[PDB]
Amino acid sequence: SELLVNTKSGKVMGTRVPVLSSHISAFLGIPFAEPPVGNMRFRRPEPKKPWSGVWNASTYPNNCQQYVDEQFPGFSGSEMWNPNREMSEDCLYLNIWVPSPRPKSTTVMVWIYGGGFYSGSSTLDVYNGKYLAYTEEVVLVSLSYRVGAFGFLALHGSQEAPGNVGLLDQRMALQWVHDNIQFFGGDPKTVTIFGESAGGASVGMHILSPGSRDLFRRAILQSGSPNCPWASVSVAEGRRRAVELGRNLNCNLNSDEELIHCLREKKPQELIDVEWNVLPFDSIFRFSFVPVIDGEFFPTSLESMLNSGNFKKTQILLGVNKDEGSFFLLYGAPGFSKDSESKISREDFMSGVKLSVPHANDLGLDAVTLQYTDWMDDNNGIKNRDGLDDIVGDHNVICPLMHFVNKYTKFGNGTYLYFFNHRASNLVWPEWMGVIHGYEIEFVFGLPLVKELNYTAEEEALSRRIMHYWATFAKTGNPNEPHSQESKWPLFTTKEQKFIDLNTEPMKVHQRLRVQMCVFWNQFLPKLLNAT
Amino acid sequence: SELLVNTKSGKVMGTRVPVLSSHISAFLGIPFAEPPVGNMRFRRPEPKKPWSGVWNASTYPNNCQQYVDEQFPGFSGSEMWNPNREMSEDCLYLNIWVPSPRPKSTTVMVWIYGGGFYSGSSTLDVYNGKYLAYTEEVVLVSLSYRVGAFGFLALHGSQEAPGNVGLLDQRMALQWVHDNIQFFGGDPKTVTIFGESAGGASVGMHILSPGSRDLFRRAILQSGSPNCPWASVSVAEGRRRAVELGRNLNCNLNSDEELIHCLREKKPQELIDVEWNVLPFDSIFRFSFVPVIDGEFFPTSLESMLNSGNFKKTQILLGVNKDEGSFFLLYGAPGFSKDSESKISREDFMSGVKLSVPHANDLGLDAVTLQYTDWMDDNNGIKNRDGLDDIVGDHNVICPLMHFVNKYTKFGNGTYLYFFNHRASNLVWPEWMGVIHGYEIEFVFGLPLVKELNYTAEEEALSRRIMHYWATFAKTGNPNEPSKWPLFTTKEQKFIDLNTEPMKVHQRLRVQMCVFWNQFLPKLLNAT
Ligand SMILES: *[C@@H]1O[C@H](CO)[C@@H](O)[C@H](O)[C@H]1NC(C)=O
Ligand SMILES: *[C@@H]1O[C@H](CO)[C@@H](O)[C@H](O)[C@H]1NC(C)=O
Ligand SMILES: *[C@@H]1O[C@H](CO)[C@@H](O)[C@H](O)[C@H]1NC(C)=O
Ligand SMILES: *[C@@H]1O[C@H](CO)[C@@H](O)[C@H](O)[C@H]1NC(C)=O
Ligand SMILES: *[C@](C)(O)CCC[N+](C)(C)C
Ligand SMILES: *[C@](C)(O)CCC[N+](C)(C)C
Ligand SMILES: C[C@H](O)CCC[N+](C)(C)C
Ligand SMILES: C[C@H](O)CCC[N+](C)(C)C
Ligand SMILES: [Cl-]
Ligand SMILES: [Cl-]
Ligand SMILES: [Cl-]
Ligand SMILES: [Cl-]
Repeated sequence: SELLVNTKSGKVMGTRVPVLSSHISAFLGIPFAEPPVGNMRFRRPEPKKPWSGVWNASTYPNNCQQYVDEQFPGFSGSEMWNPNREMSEDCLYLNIWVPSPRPKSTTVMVWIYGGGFYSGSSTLDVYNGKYLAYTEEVVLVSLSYRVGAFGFLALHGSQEAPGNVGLLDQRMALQWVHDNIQFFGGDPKTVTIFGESAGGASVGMHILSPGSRDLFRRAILQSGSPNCPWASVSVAEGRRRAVELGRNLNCNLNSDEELIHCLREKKPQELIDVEWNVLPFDSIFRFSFVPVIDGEFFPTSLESMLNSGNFKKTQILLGVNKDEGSFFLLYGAPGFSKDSESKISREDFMSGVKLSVPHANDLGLDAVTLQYTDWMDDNNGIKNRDGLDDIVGDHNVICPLMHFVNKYTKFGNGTYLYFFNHRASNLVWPEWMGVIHGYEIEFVFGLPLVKELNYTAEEEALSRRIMHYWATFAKTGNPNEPHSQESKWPLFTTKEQKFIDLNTEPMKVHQRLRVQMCVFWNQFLPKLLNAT
Repeated sequence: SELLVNTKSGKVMGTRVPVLSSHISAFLGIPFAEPPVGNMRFRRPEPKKPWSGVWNASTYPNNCQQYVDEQFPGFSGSEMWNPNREMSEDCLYLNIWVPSPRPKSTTVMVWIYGGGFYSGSSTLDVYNGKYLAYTEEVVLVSLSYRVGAFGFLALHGSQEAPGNVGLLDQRMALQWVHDNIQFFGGDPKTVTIFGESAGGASVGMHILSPGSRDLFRRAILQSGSPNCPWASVSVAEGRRRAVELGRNLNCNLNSDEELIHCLREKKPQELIDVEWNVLPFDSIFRFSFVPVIDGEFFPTSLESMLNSGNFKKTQILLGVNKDEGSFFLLYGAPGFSKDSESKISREDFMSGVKLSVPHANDLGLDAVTLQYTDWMDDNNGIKNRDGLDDIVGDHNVICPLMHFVNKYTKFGNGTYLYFFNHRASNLVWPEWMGVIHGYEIEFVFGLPLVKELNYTAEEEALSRRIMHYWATFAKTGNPNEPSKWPLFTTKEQKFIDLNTEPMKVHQRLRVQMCVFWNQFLPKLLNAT
């Protein structure tokens, strides 16, 4: 019985799911931790205790409690990222797709959804793992972790709300794959962890954290890295926000114990409703509760760890999308609209930069402005719009990732960098937004392979080669297949710093992805803000 | 006689000179002040006392005492700027070229040579005023003024060496023209002063000085403005440098009188020998003795004066050359040579910027570096060379002039801006230096009009339209006669290229870099 598997915690019963004229096995909603409810809220996850009988694993599980986006009701472009299942604090489950017949000991890929650490689900349609697992014959795992206050509230010192529990939820799911995936036909010695945005930052954090290192073989980071400005906060800022949350709910602030006890008596939706009120300034691409540099999950500052090579040394494949910042400008910056060309006046441009670099002083602001302003034509609405898009994307995603890739490669054993710049022919978002943050995921999971989705033939071929790059990399540590005729994705080296564009046109090799801007963001601006 | 003129100080006998198969009158070496020698060194100029008899004005006068460039002996490119006659402290004279027959109340143009305030002569071949005076039929005057310590040693408080005497010398020459040009066929009410580099900065300073304003009608500034970073120092820096001069010569530094008396006993060449030893940093495009903001010649800071509109309001015609910085990189920056392409390594680039912005801190240097480095190819020697070239030109000439043009236009009565970017065909300097600082002068003075100089027919035509723009402007306030050189406005900020090709109108001359040098950097250095 392919569907009846017995794990270390009890038996589980999957289901036969159809896929591209064929079929595969699916195990949906398998628990890997105890429900972090009641007195468990904010606390480190605990291993799921053994159960008797057969666990029905044929339906998706609940999604964690989170802020839901209602900016555009009925609009698929945004609602495809919202929970598609009932939310509940009892959400620590994982899904698995296994080729049929069951492989013996094949490659395993574990997906970690993104969503700024304040949202995300393992059950979205865009994350349906059946297409990838089937086409590349890999065992695909989809995990989950607590988001928002529930997974990242941090009061350093306390053991009730220590912080980073969401990262620990992820670790426990990987520990489960390590101990049980063999029963599903996967080789636990060859597991690749891959994620996008907050997911990509997570993958990068496991690479740095000593406690996660032995739980996976290789890693793929898509549009996200550990050192991003939004991916973490100090213990001090974490406490400030934690104490600010209590104040917003008239909580007793006399002690961590009383504060935490107060926050535990509250209903999920009560914490969520005030979540954004704890932020330092008016801003965009900034999230209230994220990982904290505690000295535990993270030994020392992320920067010193990268400079000293204190991290798992292996092969990594990572990259970014052409327009990482448009999605966030649309939601929180003046002048942007989904139903318009969004030409930004000079006044709105200024407001946007302030919004994008909230931590900067007046001098740092002038520096940013000058760096992205064409003074021969400053009132050009289009240049001002695209300018802000580049600012937001470079500061928050692209440049932090380049910093990471350059630091990593000095110690790693094989780096591959990509630049995704293909605008899907069926995108429901406006043309000015370009290649949007997160829209490369549908190609990674093979959505283009299904006819009724209406992707072009060239997009299907692109999807097929991207999945092949990902899987092959997962299996061997090299996205290329030896002695093959197709163009080769070259290694990224400290010297030549090569990378390829990922699109429907023949491969192109480039060098130094946005070096000019990243020098500004990674070297110059910090020195400037550090002055006084 | 057409050559014998009676001025308010005495008679002068000129000389009939040949010019382009014709002739004109020339009155060379006319004294406009008393010889500033002996106890008069460092002191304000005093008017030339009347003389009996006829003053022989047939030959050029002596040039003032100055540092002489001996970097390239025999090489015409550098020597054409050196004194072409005996140097002496008694050097306050002027030259005049009058068309023949003597016109009536015609337009007058007064030339003020450049040279960083440490050098220059009115007698240089390239400043021969006969071609311009004849061709455009104007009375051309070229004056002289003390340079170096002799003309700019500043010891605010003292009246034996108060500072700015070189500018005061220029003022006395203009005053002299104001009272005597009429006797030469010139119109004292229609005088245009023009000069290059330090000469351009001087013109700008007269526009700002209350005591100079009534001495001229219009102004032309070529590659220089009063606000350039090298054109002036504070009273404190002036005194510090002055005292360091004494120290270098082992002078009594107990008081100003003692210091001055000591410095007045030294031979001219002794001072000149240690002149460069008083600069505060290792640098380029920086000079020891320059004008000082004393509160007298200059009421308040140049900036506050520019913002409040406290200055002469008239028409101005100013501009710059395409490669203002190459000449100074060649003399003081590592990696540069006259006999090679001069590809600049990365290390030399870094050395260069530090040399170019001596006052900036490390953050400021990184700012300049990032602003001029193409990181997709930083080890490119040609790009590093051109970057340093632009750095020196933008910081010292182009951007300070643009800041001036924008401030002046808000209160002025007409601005005309130009960008000179034509490379002379007979230039003796290497190609990497491009359109060099000061080489537009030869075009302004009509040198291309003489065959023996081997210029191209296209360049001669260029020289003719430049001389006509300059002259027509001087006489009406508009370079165009009734392609038109558009007026520069606060709104459109238009300017024209000046070359052998049909005119082209542009807008915002190097606005990107000048926003960096006029707004960002200043603010950054003040904050850190
Ligand atoms: C498992 O759940 C699915 C979906 O409701 C159902 O079809 C199936 O019969 C269940 N299996 C059992 C017997 O629990
Ligand atoms: C990875 O490590 C192996 C063994 O240490 C070495 O042979 C190989 O060259 C390395 N690969 C890269 C690209 O660093
Ligand atoms: C004026 O001086 C020149 C040069 O010394 C001399 O040739 C000329 O004869 C003098 N003028 C006269 C004729 O007195
Ligand atoms: C110059 O001033 C006159 C008289 O005030 C004025 O009529 C004219 O418009 C001004 N010209 C310019 C270009 O400012
Ligand atoms: C990243 C900040 O985690 C953002 C991911 C957001 N979606 C919309 C692509 C899921
Ligand atoms: C200006 C700094 O006064 C420099 C003038 C240089 N020459 C060589 C053109 C005289
Ligand atoms: C990234 C995102 O759309 C933020 C959610 C909107 N606010 C901050 C207004 C609640
Ligand atoms: C351009 C010029 O001759 C610079 C002056 C050179 N030193 C300092 C050596 C005297
Ligand atoms: Cl970088
Ligand atoms: Cl001749
Ligand atoms: Cl001589
Ligand atoms: Cl105007």
